[PDB]
Amino acid sequence: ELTEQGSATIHFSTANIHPEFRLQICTSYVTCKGDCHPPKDHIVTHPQY
Amino acid sequence: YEHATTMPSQAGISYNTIVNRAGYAPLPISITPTKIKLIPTVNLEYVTCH
Repeated sequence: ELTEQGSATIHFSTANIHPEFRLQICTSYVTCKGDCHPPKDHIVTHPQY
Repeated sequence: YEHATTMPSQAGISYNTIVNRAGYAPLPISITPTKIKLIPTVNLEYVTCH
């Protein structure tokens, strides 16, 4: 959902330690970057998305 | 998660530390020694009186 002005949160799954991608929205192409960290669980009960 | 620290043996003084995971909220830890007892293993030899 999109409003006139504000902030929107998007949940994403990445395998990159240093992710940098081009998030495409209605028309814009935002460049998103950051840093990720290893998770707690050594073993989980679902396949990797 | 395995954390290790070294708290000085001083009763009545708190020891505050923090556990920082790579991408998780910090975890505060506090240890407050109210009393530290050193009890030697004593065996009776004999008893003396007047």
